[PDB]
Amino acid sequence: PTINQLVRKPRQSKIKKSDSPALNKGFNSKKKKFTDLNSPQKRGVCTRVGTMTPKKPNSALRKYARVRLSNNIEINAYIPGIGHNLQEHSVVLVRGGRVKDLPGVRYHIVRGALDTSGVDGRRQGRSLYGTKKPK
Amino acid sequence: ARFRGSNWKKSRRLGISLSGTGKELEKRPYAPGQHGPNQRKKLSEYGLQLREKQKLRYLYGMTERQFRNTFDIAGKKFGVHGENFMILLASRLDAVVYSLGLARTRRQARQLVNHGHILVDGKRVDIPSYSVKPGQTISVREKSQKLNIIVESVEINNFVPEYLNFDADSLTGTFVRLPERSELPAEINEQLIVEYYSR
Amino acid sequence: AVKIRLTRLGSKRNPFYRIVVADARSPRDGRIIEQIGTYNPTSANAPEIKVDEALALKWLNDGAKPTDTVHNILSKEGIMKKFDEQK
Amino acid sequence: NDRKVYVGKVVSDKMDKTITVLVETYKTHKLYGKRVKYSKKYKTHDENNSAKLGDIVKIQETRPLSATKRFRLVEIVEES
RNA sequence: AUGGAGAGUUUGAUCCUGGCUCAGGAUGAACGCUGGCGGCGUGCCUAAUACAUGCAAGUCGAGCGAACGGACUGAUGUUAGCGGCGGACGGGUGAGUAACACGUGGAUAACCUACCUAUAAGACUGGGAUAACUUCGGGAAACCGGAGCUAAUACCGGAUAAUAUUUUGACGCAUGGUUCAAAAGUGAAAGACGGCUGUCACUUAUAGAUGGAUCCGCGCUGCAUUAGCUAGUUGGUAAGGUAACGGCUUACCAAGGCAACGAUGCAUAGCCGACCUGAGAGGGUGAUCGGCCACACUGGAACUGAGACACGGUCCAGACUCCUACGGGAGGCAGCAGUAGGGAAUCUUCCGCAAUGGGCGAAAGCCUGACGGAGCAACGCCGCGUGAGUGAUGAAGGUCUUCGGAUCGUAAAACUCUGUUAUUAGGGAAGAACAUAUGUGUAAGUAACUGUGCACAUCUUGACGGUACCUAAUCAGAAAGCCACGGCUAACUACGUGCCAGCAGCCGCGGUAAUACGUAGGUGGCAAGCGUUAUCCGGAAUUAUUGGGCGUAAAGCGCGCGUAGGCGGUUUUUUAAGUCUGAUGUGAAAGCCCACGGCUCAACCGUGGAGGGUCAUUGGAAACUGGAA
Repeated sequence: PTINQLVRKPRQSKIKKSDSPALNKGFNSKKKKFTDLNSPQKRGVCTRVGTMTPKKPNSALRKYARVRLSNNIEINAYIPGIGHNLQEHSVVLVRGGRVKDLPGVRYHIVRGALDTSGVDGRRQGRSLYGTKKPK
Repeated sequence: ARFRGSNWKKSRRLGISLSGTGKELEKRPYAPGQHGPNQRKKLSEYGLQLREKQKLRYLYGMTERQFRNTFDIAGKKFGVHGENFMILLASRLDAVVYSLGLARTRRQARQLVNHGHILVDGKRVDIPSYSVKPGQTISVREKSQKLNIIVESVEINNFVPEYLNFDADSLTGTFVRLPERSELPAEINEQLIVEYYSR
Repeated sequence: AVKIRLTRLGSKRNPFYRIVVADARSPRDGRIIEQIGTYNPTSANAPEIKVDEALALKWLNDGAKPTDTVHNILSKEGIMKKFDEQK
Repeated sequence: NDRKVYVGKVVSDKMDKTITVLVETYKTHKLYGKRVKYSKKYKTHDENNSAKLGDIVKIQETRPLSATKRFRLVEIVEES
């Protein structure tokens, strides 16, 4: 635009909508209010453990878990790895990162953490997927 | 010593002889590993920039984030960024000791500086990364002046670069001059590491 | 009241001090009025001290009161002597 | 010392011993650099209210008079 | 000159447009796997949630009365108390606050200021009490109330005293100013000394310094799907009271005042120096350090005081928690540790006043969870390690194999070699300058002396701490892991599975011959760290001022008339608001950059510059923009 049009109407940049919104909100049990926190991870309770069919191009039974976080927020989280020991009423640690196939899963359950075991036979890539150094 | 590894496999993956002056790239001048003997593919721009950086880094035994830190100091000085970078590497105490001729290689000279056999300006300097300035004195510790390893290499060193005055008697050095690009290793393209860090 | 005192400017076990005219209520390393000089007690042998003369005698005439060791520092430059001469 | 002086235009004389003086000045835009005209209204004291709406007058600051006035009328130069 | 890199992805194929994603740098980070050391830092970002228990503000017996108590008349203590000063500092937190709160620049001829300094004038004369103590009662504590005594630098009354107030004459609007010549009325202390005086208590005036207070220009979040806001509101006239101006408050007048240049309202937020990112322009942020502000369980109020409407002060209300003989009482960690709770997440219920700073004291000294140090945490930055020289890129073993070999690989034994580290066994800093006391002179004032200021040299002391650090022996021994390897993007093979199990940032892979899944070898990138997640800048010219566009990709209102605003033909004269060029003042310090010096280097520290403003005052220029003719 012209300089005068810019002076009257300064340029407005676009706002950035962030992924993993449920990690950006805290809770205050005393005031019954939601806060803004920007947490790396959040801890929740598994209210449902099951398996989800993936998007159309792919075909594989993917394990997931419905997790109610520390907030009053109920999200769906992926379970990386082969074997998992999670049933209902399991405390998990949930990080960011979505699954492309699974529609409605925007988070990942951290393996090898509070009440979540690692992958039994993992030998290369043990930082991810939990599990300690064999021998 | 940080690397503490195979100095042949590195010089075989790289294109230069690092330490040894040819003894490493004689029978197998190709890359190490299972796929080493077979033919080599072409290298992209990034592969060539990274290769030359690894050439100079493994030549001096320094690690990253200290190679990079030294590179950052070089840009501050006047002149060509690449030239002052290699000048600063040639001014390291562990490198000056080897180029003086006190040791027979780079790694051994580091252990001579590290274990405190040097006594720069008559004072114990056991830091391999000490930056030697022109007009100093790189001597040898009195109790270490009867070291067989030191005297085994004091005579076979022969050529000493013009920016270093070496006394065979009393086991002393001087660092008379700032090294020029001529005296520096000629197998390293300085303009290719400058471009690597600008990526 | 107004005090001529030392402000710590050193790291762990390596203290450096500035000779500073400051209010007594102000924090040690906080608000000040004027910087007068420096005091390094960990230098080679003798503690190297640097003091200005015009401002130091200006604040002393205005009623600034040196602490116990600023008195020593002002004495090693004869500042307290010349302050005494002008009765 | 010196108290600041402004020259503006009388835009209100509906109150006794008080006039409103419009001191228009210029403020450049931080980003685009264009000078934009902006105006500021000053409430000034004049015991003998000889200023009438439309006069350019001379204004000088003073101690607080009333809740808003901080200026006095120094000189009236226009007639309108 | 010191500074600017792209790549993948729409199609049968292409060029555009356009979005998405990745490669970089960061953090008070958390999580996963690992983990040797040191030096500098950093460490409840959430519940301004609730707090068990210890400490965080006392000092002066040279101000003075003790039942005082008590060496030996009784040194010394403060048992307890009156009195003075301090408790308004220091420390903590960011709830509230969109405001002259904060930054910058000014103004106050509308202002207060204890201690400190200097100059003067003084400090006269009397009186009555009361703490403490004794003895009676109450009450379950907490405490409370009677009588009888006793001091003070405690209190009160007179004397005298200013530039204090009233009336008098001799500028920048409210004026300021210092002479005059009258009236009223405003004080005080003693203590410990020496031969009348010294010191440090006092009172009154001045100034200075310091610390506060108020006002103003400019700057300083989002929302217009928040458009009309206010009625002490806005101005005036009186009165009051405030350190002081002022609707600050109250009466009476008038109807005023602010607002598309965003009144008001809503939501959010402590502000700044500064930090991160960027080539820059900019964008994001307001941990640690420093300046300002506000707050102290929530909410009102005043007292004392120079200064508070007061974190470890008072009164009241409220919500909690505790005691009670039920009438009544006590409490406030957002001080330092520490506990419970919330959370992904953030530490010892430590030592010392040895240094610096602060309060009180003549000082010795006392207090100081300020501070100086230790404990824990790879949380970060920096530095050093975990070995080196020769040595067959052949052992034996893995993995492939074209069965010939190849690769791990000079890697290993193998000999020599060192002790950075580690162990033990001896030395062992700096930080220390003092204050006081002691002597010695000098200066001022002295009748003189004591005493004070100054000058010198003596004596003293360290938490850290037997800790840095050094020196001897001894050993390669006790010290590497993490992630990747389809392309972006450095690193490929075999086996297992067979659109399953699973991987994935995107393109996507996996359906019996996956360099994309799991494992094994090898490789590569880093390394006491390595990856993942969370958030910001970049790349993004993807808000384009620098630096984009609107025929068909998104975009010209359906078209006029027009108001504010924005812009505006040529010449001359003038002005100087912009513009340009100087000079002053300031833009604190700490930060960034440059240089230099000290830690063995570095991190770090300290010095000196530089830089930083729509800044204020004041000259100069007059082409352009602006004003006038």
